[PDB]
Amino acid sequence: HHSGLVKMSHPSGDVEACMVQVTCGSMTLNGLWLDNTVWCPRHVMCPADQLSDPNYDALLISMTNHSFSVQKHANLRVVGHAMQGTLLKLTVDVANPSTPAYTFTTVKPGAAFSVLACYNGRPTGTFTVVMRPNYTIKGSFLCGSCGSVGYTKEGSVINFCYMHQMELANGTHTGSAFDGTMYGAFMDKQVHQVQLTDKYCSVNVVAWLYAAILNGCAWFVKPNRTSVVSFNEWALANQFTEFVGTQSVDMLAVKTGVAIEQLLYAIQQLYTGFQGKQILGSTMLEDEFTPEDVNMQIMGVVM
Amino acid sequence: HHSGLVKMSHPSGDVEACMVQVTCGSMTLNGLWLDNTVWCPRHVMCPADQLSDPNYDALLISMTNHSFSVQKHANLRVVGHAMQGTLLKLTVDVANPSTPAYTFTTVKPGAAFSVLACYNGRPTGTFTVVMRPNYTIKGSFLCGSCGSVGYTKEGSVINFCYMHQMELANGTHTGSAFDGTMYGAFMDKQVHQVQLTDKYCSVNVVAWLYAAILNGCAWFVKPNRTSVVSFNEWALANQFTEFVGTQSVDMLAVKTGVAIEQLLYAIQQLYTGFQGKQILGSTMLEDEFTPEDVNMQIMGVVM
Ligand SMILES: *[C@@H](O)[C@H](C[C@@H]1CCNC1=O)NC(=O)[C@H](CC(C)C)NC(=O)OC[C@H]1C[C@@H]1C1CCC(F)(F)CC1
Ligand SMILES: *[C@@H](O)[C@H](C[C@@H]1CCNC1=O)NC(=O)[C@H](CC(C)C)NC(=O)OC[C@H]1C[C@@H]1C1CCC(F)(F)CC1
Repeated sequence: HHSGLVKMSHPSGDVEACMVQVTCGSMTLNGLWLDNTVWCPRHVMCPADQLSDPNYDALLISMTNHSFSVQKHANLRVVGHAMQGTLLKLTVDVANPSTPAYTFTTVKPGAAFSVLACYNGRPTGTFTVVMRPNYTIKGSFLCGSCGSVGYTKEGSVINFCYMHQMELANGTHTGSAFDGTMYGAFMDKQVHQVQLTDKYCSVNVVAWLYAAILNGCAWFVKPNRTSVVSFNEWALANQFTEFVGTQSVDMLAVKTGVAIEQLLYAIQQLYTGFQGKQILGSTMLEDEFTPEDVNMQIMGVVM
Repeated sequence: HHSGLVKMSHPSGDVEACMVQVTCGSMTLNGLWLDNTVWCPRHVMCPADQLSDPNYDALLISMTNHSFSVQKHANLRVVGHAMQGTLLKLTVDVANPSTPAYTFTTVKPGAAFSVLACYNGRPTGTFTVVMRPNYTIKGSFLCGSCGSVGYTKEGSVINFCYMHQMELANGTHTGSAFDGTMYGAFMDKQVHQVQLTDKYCSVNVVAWLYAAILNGCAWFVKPNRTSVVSFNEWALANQFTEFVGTQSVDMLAVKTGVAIEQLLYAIQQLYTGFQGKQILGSTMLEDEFTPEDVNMQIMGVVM
């Protein structure tokens, strides 16, 4: 009756030890301290009368090293400063003694990551989200949360993928990769911005339907099959992502004995209606769990 | 369109530094190391041929101090051992140098807490759950997760409320308070056990309907009111908890200008059907968010 699925985040201790507070006299937000570097959103340089159309190149030239105040909850003297896209790269006199093994990587639509929400450099909560097909996330962020970071963990290595920047008109959120790009077409300017349509993440729905089978729920499984190619043509007219299978999904097909194409056909039928039935206690398709989530939490398999 | 509500856990770093591995030669599970004490489930003493009907008093007498192996990922020499209800209280030679300020407290149905899931003493994930009215939680726990701990945080103080013990036939979970009692009527014996009916947590549904209003969603609000007394009589015949208002809920009534009794009436009407409409993207009543969750994540208010 219970799927055994929860929104599961990584333990956050490693990342908590990397969070600092950064201020410029106007805004206060959070930075990520690794080795001798502190990363933070560049709109820390903005006075609040210019958040709608800043000239960041000019604001940056106007700063010097002691323009930036970096504190831990210590004071970290800034000895170098630079701008990469929508992030600042501050250089500090002290190497973080608790720097974890880490990489920077970009997360793809449908993938889950863990977020450490911070205010004034103080971590206050953790949660997990999936990158939506329109490069937003359905987060929980208030004023002062910018600089909060998202990350995945492979083994002992932390793969930082997100630095929080802003909220959109519809309540969702977006931010930067650590190459300084914003996800999607977004700009770090407090103005109305076009928003791309969101879509169902077809791979994650398939994962969820497998999770239902692994919990004894399979009324929706019929011998009928939709091929991947046919499903993807259907997908395009129904605001579903195109499906791309993975080894993680294949393992789920092996364990249950149910082929991907059976579940692609089931999504097509379920999209038009659950006929009053429930799947894992839901009457709507669920796309916030990944194949890796289902393999890990139900089957006991990382990879 | 997006509620700004996520399942939000506490940052887990403080508790990660307290987790150890405990073994007796049969089972390996997790313990919680605070000052000179290590807490762990008592069925670490069981050989796997006796998990269905152990004699814990006799197993305990049969143990000595070096029967228990406690390791951190160190070795902590056990110098004392005792049993409190369904937990063991091991005394070790070394005080945990990172013991947080803490209390032990019991969590009540409807209240949310954070869980650190651990295997072999290694923290592997964090998530948050509400204690169901039948004293289970809808967790994510596999073999070797016993000893994983649940906790709330008031200020800097960690209020430990849960040590994981077992899974039930229906996929939900339960465990001990740190006074050694199991929640509800449950026993730490691997046998079939009666399960109490679960119910909607009426206070948390009200919280959720307030969260909808705070996000511009209020079609369900009518001038009609159901008094608390009348709602609670209704509650008893419909598998809802009886409603008990709090200051947290009152603040939500103040902010929105919508009285509790309007929402009690709305639950009664919504219970019988959403008439095809959605609330915060859901066609079912939602009871996994507390008034404190809505105050914190949407309104910015702790208390
Ligand atoms: C961190 O500094 C801060 C986090 C935001 C604040 C509230 N929730 C969050 O996630 N970031 C900002 O305040 C940024 C700063 C810019 C220079 C990038 N701005 C916003 O997030 O603005 C809030 C948008 C929802 C407001 C609004 C924007 C104009 C509009 F389009 F017309 C209507 C929507
Ligand atoms: C930690 O040691 C372990 C965590 C469990 C394992 C799987 N998921 C979890 O949360 N705890 C146990 O294995 C306990 C040990 C007892 C001495 C308390 N036992 C169980 O959790 O048993 C699993 C129950 C689901 C099994 C079953 C029980 C008999 C039944 F009722 F007939 C049918 C249901």
